[PDB]
Amino acid sequence: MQIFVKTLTGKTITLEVEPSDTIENVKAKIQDKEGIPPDQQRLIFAGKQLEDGRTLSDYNIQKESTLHLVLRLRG
Amino acid sequence: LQQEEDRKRRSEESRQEIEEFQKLQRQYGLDNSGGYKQQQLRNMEIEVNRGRMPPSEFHRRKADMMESLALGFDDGKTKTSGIIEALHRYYQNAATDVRRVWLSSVVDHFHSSLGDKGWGCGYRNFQMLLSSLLQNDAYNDCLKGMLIPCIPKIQSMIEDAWKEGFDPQGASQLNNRLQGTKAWIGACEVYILLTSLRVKCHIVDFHKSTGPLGTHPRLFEWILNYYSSSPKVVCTSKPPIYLQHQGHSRTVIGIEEKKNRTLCLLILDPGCPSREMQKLLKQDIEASSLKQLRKSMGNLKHKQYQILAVEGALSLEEKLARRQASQVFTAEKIP
Repeated sequence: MQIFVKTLTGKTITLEVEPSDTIENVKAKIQDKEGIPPDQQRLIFAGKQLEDGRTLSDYNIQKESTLHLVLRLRG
Repeated sequence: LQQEEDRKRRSEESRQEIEEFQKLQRQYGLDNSGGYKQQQLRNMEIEVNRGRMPPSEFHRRKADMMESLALGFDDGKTKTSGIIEALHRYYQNAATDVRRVWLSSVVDHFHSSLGDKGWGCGYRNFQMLLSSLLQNDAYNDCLKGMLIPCIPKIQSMIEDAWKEGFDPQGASQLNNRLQGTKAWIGACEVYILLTSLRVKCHIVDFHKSTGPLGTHPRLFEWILNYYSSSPKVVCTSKPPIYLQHQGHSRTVIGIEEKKNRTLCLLILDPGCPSREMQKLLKQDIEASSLKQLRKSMGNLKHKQYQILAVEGALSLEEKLARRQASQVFTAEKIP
């Protein structure tokens, strides 16, 4: 299925994923497209930071859902 | 028929996405809704509207603020001096559970004002670190007696580093603009800022916990190695350490080796108000007052910490080498 990943500057990419994909796998797919190492990625959906060992199905991600991608370590 | 159902689903996903996007942009300071000047004035206007501040002084604090912004200088209203010296006296004189303690050089504490409260931590930790460099003769040439810059000036100086060519990826993450924003920053911005001033520094990325129960012993040991090298209390020449975790940053000004051989960091927080730091300047500190500064491994359980440590000065050639290195921005990783 297709989901979107959107940075806080509005840069948006599309990913091909399955519900069984882990968040770790999703970060790898983001690295495949954008070259951003997974350690620099924090994914947010429904106000919660997604955990690496969980799957997209654990979060009710569905077709055309948008994950928000926070980059690097800031505060 | 499902076409309608698909529309309903996409329409709800969109409302959800738009709502969360605006929330996150605001939190991280990237929604381009103004900056320090606006928040100071808006928050002073609230104090007037709440009958807690006469409109005359508002006119005065606004006038002061505008002068400081024009000069680029921090007005010192959130500055507390003397903490290292007070800690020296305490560890020297008071009965403690410390075998040895290593302190940074003199460091001024800076907390956020009404203008940057909620988002200024990275900038305020830069001010604390800079205050140590500015009293250290080793940095006199590359810092030529500059003053502590105000937050908007720090933002301008980070932009200047981006314009020089530092860290284009990080620049793009922050819309290539910090002035007039409330943008959160990190060690990467502080790094290019200091490097652009010919200050030699580096980031160490403690990207996962290294000890039981989610602790970071490698981080504590790194800091011990930074500060240590005979007396019970050692007030070193060394600058403090910028300490980043997700959402907030602080400044490490020392480390205790307890009598039981465990390690305890001494950490300043730009969220601490003046009245709390003043407690440490009272004749004969209260050991209970020192607890807020003391952080053992149990107190540092964020998943990832980055430190930024300063090591001296750079030649122009070395600065330019580091500018180029910053195009593919990496840091030493531990483990």
